[PDB]
Amino acid sequence: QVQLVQSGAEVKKPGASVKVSCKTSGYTFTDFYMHWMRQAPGQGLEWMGWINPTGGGVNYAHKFQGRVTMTRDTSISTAYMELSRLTSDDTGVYYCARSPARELLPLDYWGQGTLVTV
Amino acid sequence: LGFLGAAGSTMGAASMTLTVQARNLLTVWGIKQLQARVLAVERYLRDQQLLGIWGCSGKLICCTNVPWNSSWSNRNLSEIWDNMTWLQWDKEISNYTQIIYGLLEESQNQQEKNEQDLLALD
Amino acid sequence: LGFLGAAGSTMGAASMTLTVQARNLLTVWGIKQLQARVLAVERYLRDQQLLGIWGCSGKLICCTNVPWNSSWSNRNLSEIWDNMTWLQWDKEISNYTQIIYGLLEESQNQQEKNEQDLLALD
Amino acid sequence: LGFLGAAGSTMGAASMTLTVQARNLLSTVWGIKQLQARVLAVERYLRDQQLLGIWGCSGKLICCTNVPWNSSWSNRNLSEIWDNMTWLQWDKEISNYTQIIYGLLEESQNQQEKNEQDLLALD
Amino acid sequence: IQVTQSPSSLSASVGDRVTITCRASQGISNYLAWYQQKPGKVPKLLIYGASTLQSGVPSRFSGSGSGTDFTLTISSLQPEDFATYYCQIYETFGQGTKVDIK
Amino acid sequence: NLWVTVYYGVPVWKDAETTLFCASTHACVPTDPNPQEIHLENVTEEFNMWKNNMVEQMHTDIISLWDQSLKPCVKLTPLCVTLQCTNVTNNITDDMRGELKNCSFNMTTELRDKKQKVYSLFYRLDVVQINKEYRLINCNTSAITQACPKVSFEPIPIHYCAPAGFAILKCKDKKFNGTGPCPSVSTVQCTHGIKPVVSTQLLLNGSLAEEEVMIRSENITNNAKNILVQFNTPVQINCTRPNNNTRKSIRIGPGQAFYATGDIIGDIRQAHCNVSKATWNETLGKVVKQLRKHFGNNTIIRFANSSGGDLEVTTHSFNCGGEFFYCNTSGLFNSTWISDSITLPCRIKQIINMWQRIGQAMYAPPIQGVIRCVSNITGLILTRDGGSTNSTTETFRPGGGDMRDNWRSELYKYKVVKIEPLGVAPTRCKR
Amino acid sequence: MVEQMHTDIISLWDQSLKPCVKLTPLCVTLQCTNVTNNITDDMRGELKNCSFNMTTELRDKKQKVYSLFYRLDVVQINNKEYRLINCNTSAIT
Ligand SMILES: *[C@@H]1O[C@H](CO)[C@@H](O[C@@H]2O[C@H](CO)[C@@H](O[C@@H]3O[C@H](CO)[C@@H](O)[C@H](O)[C@@H]3O)[C@H](O)[C@H]2NC(C)=O)[C@H](O)[C@H]1NC(C)=O
Ligand SMILES: *[C@@H]1O[C@H](CO)[C@@H](O[C@@H]2O[C@H](CO)[C@@H](O)[C@H](O)[C@H]2NC(C)=O)[C@H](O)[C@H]1NC(C)=O
Ligand SMILES: *[C@@H]1O[C@H](CO)[C@@H](O[C@@H]2O[C@H](CO)[C@@H](O)[C@H](O)[C@H]2NC(C)=O)[C@H](O)[C@H]1NC(C)=O
Ligand SMILES: *[C@@H]1O[C@H](CO)[C@@H](O[C@@H]2O[C@H](CO)[C@@H](O)[C@H](O)[C@H]2NC(C)=O)[C@H](O)[C@H]1NC(C)=O
Ligand SMILES: *[C@@H]1O[C@H](CO)[C@@H](O[C@@H]2O[C@H](CO)[C@@H](O)[C@H](O)[C@H]2NC(C)=O)[C@H](O)[C@H]1NC(C)=O
Ligand SMILES: *[C@@H]1O[C@H](CO)[C@@H](O)[C@H](O)[C@H]1NC(C)=O
Ligand SMILES: *[C@@H]1O[C@H](CO)[C@@H](O)[C@H](O)[C@H]1NC(C)=O
Ligand SMILES: *[C@@H]1O[C@H](CO)[C@@H](O)[C@H](O)[C@H]1NC(C)=O
Ligand SMILES: *[C@@H]1O[C@H](CO)[C@@H](O)[C@H](O)[C@H]1NC(C)=O
Ligand SMILES: *[C@@H]1O[C@H](CO)[C@@H](O)[C@H](O)[C@H]1NC(C)=O
Ligand SMILES: *[C@@H]1O[C@H](CO)[C@@H](O)[C@H](O)[C@H]1NC(C)=O
Ligand SMILES: *[C@@H]1O[C@H](CO)[C@@H](O)[C@H](O)[C@H]1NC(C)=O
Ligand SMILES: *[C@@H]1O[C@H](CO)[C@@H](O)[C@H](O)[C@H]1NC(C)=O
Ligand SMILES: *[C@@H]1O[C@H](CO)[C@@H](O)[C@H](O)[C@H]1NC(C)=O
Ligand SMILES: *[C@@H]1O[C@H](CO)[C@@H](O)[C@H](O)[C@H]1NC(C)=O
Ligand SMILES: *[C@@H]1O[C@H](CO)[C@@H](O)[C@H](O)[C@H]1NC(C)=O
Ligand SMILES: *[C@@H]1O[C@H](CO)[C@@H](O)[C@H](O)[C@H]1NC(C)=O
Ligand SMILES: *[C@@H]1O[C@H](CO)[C@@H](O)[C@H](O)[C@H]1NC(C)=O
Ligand SMILES: *[C@@H]1O[C@H](CO)[C@@H](O)[C@H](O)[C@H]1NC(C)=O
Ligand SMILES: *[C@@H]1O[C@H](CO)[C@@H](O)[C@H](O)[C@H]1NC(C)=O
Ligand SMILES: *[C@@H]1O[C@H](CO)[C@@H](O)[C@H](O)[C@H]1NC(C)=O
Ligand SMILES: *[C@@H]1O[C@H](CO)[C@@H](O)[C@H](O)[C@H]1NC(C)=O
Ligand SMILES: *[C@@H]1O[C@H](CO)[C@@H](O)[C@H](O)[C@H]1NC(C)=O
Ligand SMILES: *[C@@H]1O[C@H](CO)[C@@H](O)[C@H](O)[C@H]1NC(C)=O
Ligand SMILES: *[C@@H]1O[C@H](CO)[C@@H](O)[C@H](O)[C@H]1NC(C)=O
Ligand SMILES: *[C@@H]1O[C@H](CO)[C@@H](O)[C@H](O)[C@H]1NC(C)=O
Repeated sequence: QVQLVQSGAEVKKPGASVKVSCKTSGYTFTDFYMHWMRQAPGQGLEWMGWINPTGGGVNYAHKFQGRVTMTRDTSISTAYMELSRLTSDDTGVYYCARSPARELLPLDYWGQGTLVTV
Repeated sequence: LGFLGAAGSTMGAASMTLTVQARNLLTVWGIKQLQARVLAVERYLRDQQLLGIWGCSGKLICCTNVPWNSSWSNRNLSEIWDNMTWLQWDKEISNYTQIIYGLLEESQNQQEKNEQDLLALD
Repeated sequence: LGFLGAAGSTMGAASMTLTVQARNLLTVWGIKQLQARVLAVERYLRDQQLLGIWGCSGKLICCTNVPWNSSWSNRNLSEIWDNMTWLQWDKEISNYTQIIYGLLEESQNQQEKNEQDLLALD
Repeated sequence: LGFLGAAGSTMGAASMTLTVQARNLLSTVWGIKQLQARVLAVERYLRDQQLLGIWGCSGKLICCTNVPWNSSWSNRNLSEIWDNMTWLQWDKEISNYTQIIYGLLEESQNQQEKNEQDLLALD
Repeated sequence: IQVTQSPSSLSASVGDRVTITCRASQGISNYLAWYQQKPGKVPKLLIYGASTLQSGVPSRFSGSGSGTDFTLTISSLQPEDFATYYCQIYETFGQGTKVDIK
Repeated sequence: NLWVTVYYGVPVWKDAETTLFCASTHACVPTDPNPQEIHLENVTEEFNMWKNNMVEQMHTDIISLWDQSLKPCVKLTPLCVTLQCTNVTNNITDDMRGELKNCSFNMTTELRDKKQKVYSLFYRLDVVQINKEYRLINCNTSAITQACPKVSFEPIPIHYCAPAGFAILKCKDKKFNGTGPCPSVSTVQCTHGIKPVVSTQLLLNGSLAEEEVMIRSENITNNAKNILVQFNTPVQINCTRPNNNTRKSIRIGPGQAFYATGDIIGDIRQAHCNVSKATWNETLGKVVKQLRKHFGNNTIIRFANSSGGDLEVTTHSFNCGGEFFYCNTSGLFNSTWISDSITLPCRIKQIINMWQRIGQAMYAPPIQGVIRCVSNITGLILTRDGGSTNSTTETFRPGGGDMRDNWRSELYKYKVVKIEPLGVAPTRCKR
Repeated sequence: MVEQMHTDIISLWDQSLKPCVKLTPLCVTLQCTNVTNNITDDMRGELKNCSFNMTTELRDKKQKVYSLFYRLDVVQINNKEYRLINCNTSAIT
């Protein structure tokens, strides 16, 4: 079946770099783009960015530009993200979601969920 | 009724439903598929041309001047058209089919020549 | 003018340009070229058979013996045949086409048997 | 005789036996070879059939028309054409004008079908 | 693309008609999706493509609208149904809304 | 009264999908010098350049063509051996600081009982350090094949045609924004020239907008559709490989001759590209003025280099004289606009996973002597950053990768339709 | 007819050759000797008795095997070392 496993809970201190992973199984990896999402505790769910698993194309949002960087691994069918130069507001939950083709609304299915404490 | 539906029915009954049976007439996997499709097309073209050289082009049904011969069938008309199925008829006359086609073609050719001569009669 | 020369023109101005359009209906690549060509030949043969079972074989124009039920359309002759394009017409009557075809076939069948009876009268 | 029996006969004798020709117009890389050969044959036959039917001449082999015979194409009286000539020489002779013949035939058939529909328009 | 959820807070009881809307800036046609996030659990998708709904979704959940304003509505409400709901447009996720029993 | 009548050969069409065929491989049917373009009159036809299937068909055709071009060529499976490498230090500049790496290795000969000891100068991007021992990049992911030296594969015009019962409809309107009712329509027997160019971030060569720059997008404002920018006028670009390079043959078995780099003649320098700065400035000015329509007349605009990903998409990737150029376009898309010659460093590769596929890696043989490539730049592939930014400068970055979009840059004016020549109508004619 | 017949015969040749074993392994150094066992003076040095290593069913085991070749088919290297004439040119099936 379609399964989107996500990395485990991670704890850390400000100023370092944190990495998260989202592993997929059950579907053609390169067909569907992957959005990463973040929600602060008891807040809305701000959109971290999107990645294309066909050539590695990625688009971030300025709110989080120059700090984030995500890549893909087609062999194991996974998507990796990293964040550097963290600020205390960045503490919260991160998610991996799946959208068909070069489309961004339908965030069908979701990851287990990671928590980061800055 | 639908495809081949009147096959077991009476001659007269099946003689009213010709269209339903006429329209339904018409990497190696693609090769065999195209071979079969072209074969079917060529068979429909066989029949279409053979009717065309008989003056019966575009009519599912067509009368011709060639007279019947009691040798081919010593059959009363009521028997043929109200009692006896199409399959039995094709079986019975399977021997004599070629001579019928030859005479019919000759009659059509003679008819075309006569028509051409008559049209020029002025 | 040429192929699809009067497709957007008025109805009648297209009505006498039928010949061009009627005439212009006829490995990694060889199989696909064959597929396209045989699909075209099948389409042409289906159109020809559909015309033939209506008695209009060999004539681009033809005439039939079915009354025009106004439910399909109520526009009078001048509106259709001077102020309308063929694409709009096909769009307007899209649902009813099947019904029309059925009736057309049936009419031919009835007519045909009638003709045979006349040729049977001595 | 059989296939192309009257190849060199006079025009009338050959025209008398046009049916045998008409019948004979129709019948793993060798697979695609035979497939394209047969589809080309079928396409040529159907193109000729449609080229006949557009003149209203479908369903016949000896079809009459109403194009006036412009003498410019050839002035040979009927005796030579129909009693002292073969089809090959004749086809060689009108090869340069056969296209104009086709065009005139198109126009004449179009006018005739339109006039026929007009006649049927009467109540 | 400005997104204004409405109402920010809402209290509704079992088996009642409940509607929630989000105002956009300009027209986005069918381009809209709504999701749910029960507390603790991962968010799940309810509606996408404007009215279009996801597979395996009970028909009680239904959304539609036009222009700048759309509405997701539910008539029947089993106790698991209420949760935090999120309207979404482009990269302009809704703030969300709170649904509670009674 | 009125009676039905059947009209055959009637000018009616509907949208449909079917196979097309080329015109100009060893199988293309030659075109003709009569580009018959019957100007349909009083017509208006809906177009959706983002879903005309034939572009995908063309893409698929190209893929298959590439495969059939490569299959009758030497397979360098024995080449996957340990490489004893040395960084080259002969007439090497401070720009290319150890990209070429001359590597000895043992290689199989005609008699596999015997072997030999040969050399090479594989570029850095193709070699990875296994632990001084290196391996070619692809030797663990996918097999490796070589392009046959005969074919000088490059853009050759490949016209398109519809198969005898289908029509190809153009859109002569010069303001066609890609979707909607096109007002002026005309059919053609076959398409005009379409060079099958392979380029990302920069559509090299092709057809230019007739009057003004055009911005195409299935939705301009959803930050997820690769924006196409077709130029009104071309931009001259000169890419060069100035290192005098040679070629040698090595016998890899019974007749399999592998073409390997022997040594670089003379000096070594960086293979770079040049574009006229002033013309590029004017064209990007034109592009931003056009973008102001969709994003308002009071919006700041920003241009920033590519955001990351694979090598083929992070850089301008294209073909030049047989070699594969990967130019770093960060030196152009760096600007901001309020309401001389640019020089581009470029890398080279010899192992290419073209068509972003997995399992079929192609080895591009070297080409003797320096290489030059003069071309017209005709359009860009951009993407909007996003971030919402309240009301703020909207950032645009080069994109690409998906080569299909490049095909859409030339297959947007066109569409394929099927003729339904058996119509009916009422008339006063009775049988 | 002649040209297309030639092409058809060529393609028949290739198609019949295709489903058969590839014979790359004989591209090996050949230890060959003359033959003078009940020979004639006429057949002097036309046939040659060659031996060589060869593969087996299992890739580890190699077998020293011998066969007889014709001088027109074999070429000397630069003793009594020999190779198949075509081995330097193209594959063999
Ligand atoms: C865009 O079009 C231009 C203009 O045709 C292309 O330039 C062409 O580049 C190729 C190599 O890619 C050149 O081929 C070589 O040219 C000479 C011929 O004497 C010689 O070095 C070789 O035998 C080989 O044929 C070609 O000459 C050159 N054309 C011109 C007019 O300079 C360019 O490649 C195209 N862009 C792309 C991305 O393909
Ligand atoms: C690309 O532009 C660079 C920078 O202007 C050119 O570098 C000059 O090239 C000329 C010969 O064309 C040399 O004589 C100069 O010494 C170079 N000057 C520098 C590096 O400052 C380069 O030649 C151009 N390349 C082309 C047109 O292929
Ligand atoms: C690329 O090289 C060509 C020559 O190979 C240059 O073409 C010249 O361009 C100028 C304008 O910049 C014209 O006035 C000349 O007539 C052209 N000369 C020739 C010999 O063709 C072109 O300028 C170069 N591009 C850049 C950006 O330097
Ligand atoms: C692409 O080229 C640009 C322009 O030269 C490079 O940007 C410079 O990169 C160097 C080396 O990392 C830095 O020291 C400079 O600060 C950069 N300049 C700017 C304005 O950002 C860029 O690194 C090149 N990219 C790649 C992948 O080679
Ligand atoms: C795109 O531009 C960025 C700056 O916005 C470049 O960042 C440089 O990256 C290199 C490594 O590639 C670092 O060594 C430099 O320090 C960075 N420079 C600066 C000024 O931050 C980046 O190289 C460019 N990326 C591309 C072309 O892929
Ligand atoms: C089968 O034959 C019987 C008489 O034996 C007749 O009543 C019946 O209608 C026939 N059925 C068909 C389908 O012709
Ligand atoms: C009837 O058939 C017989 C047998 O073939 C034949 O002798 C006779 O001439 C035929 N009569 C007619 C009129 O065809
Ligand atoms: C036809 O011929 C048969 C032969 O036995 C006869 O019995 C029958 O009455 C005839 N039927 C008719 C004329 O319907
Ligand atoms: C048909 O031909 C066969 C073979 O000559 C003959 O024995 C048989 O009697 C014929 N059948 C009929 C029904 O005339
Ligand atoms: C197009 O419409 C105009 C009126 O707007 C008319 O005069 C003209 O004849 C039409 N053209 C065609 C080709 O039908
Ligand atoms: C078919 O019927 C539907 C429903 O009334 C209508 O929308 C459509 O236009 C009709 N099309 C025709 C008559 O061609
Ligand atoms: C050939 O010409 C001569 C002229 O008398 C004649 O014997 C013969 O029948 C002609 N026939 C054919 C078939 O050419
Ligand atoms: C007959 O054809 C000639 C050219 O061969 C032409 O000059 C002449 O006008 C034509 N006459 C007609 C059609 O009456
Ligand atoms: C036909 O014309 C030729 C001259 O071209 C003449 O010799 C011959 O007698 C004519 N025949 C007839 C029947 O008029
Ligand atoms: C070659 O020298 C460069 C520059 O110092 C160094 O980075 C690289 O590791 C060296 N490579 C080898 C194979 O010694
Ligand atoms: C690389 O090493 C080989 C070792 O023989 C040498 O011949 C060759 O010249 C070297 N290449 C360069 C560019 O120095
Ligand atoms: C060639 O093979 C030998 C063993 O036969 C090995 O020691 C040597 O390192 C190989 N050559 C290279 C350049 O690695
Ligand atoms: C092949 O080696 C490369 C070296 O970067 C590595 O990224 C990749 O995961 C390896 N693949 C496998 C299947 O081991
Ligand atoms: C394209 O232009 C037409 C005509 O103005 C317009 O209706 C349509 O909305 C435009 N499409 C886009 C995607 O902007
Ligand atoms: C570049 O533009 C010029 C403008 O005159 C044109 O003639 C030429 O064909 C174009 N070259 C290419 C390679 O597209
Ligand atoms: C996006 O494009 C599609 C397809 O034309 C259209 O349905 C939709 O309204 C467009 N939305 C825009 C331009 O906001
Ligand atoms: C040239 O580029 C500069 C970059 O700052 C820009 O301000 C200017 O507008 C451009 N040239 C023109 C004529 O606009
Ligand atoms: C990037 O643009 C800035 C102006 O924003 C300029 O000063 C700088 O030199 C540019 N950097 C390059 C071309 O590397
Ligand atoms: C490279 O050097 C060789 C030295 O003989 C010369 O033949 C060749 O022309 C040179 N190439 C160039 C582009 O100058
Ligand atoms: C067989 O291989 C051996 C080494 O195992 C080698 O010495 C010998 O030359 C080969 N056989 C022959 C006949 O030469
Ligand atoms: C291999 O060497 C032989 C020696 O006779 C020669 O005939 C042959 O042509 C060579 N191979 C090639 C490809 O030239």
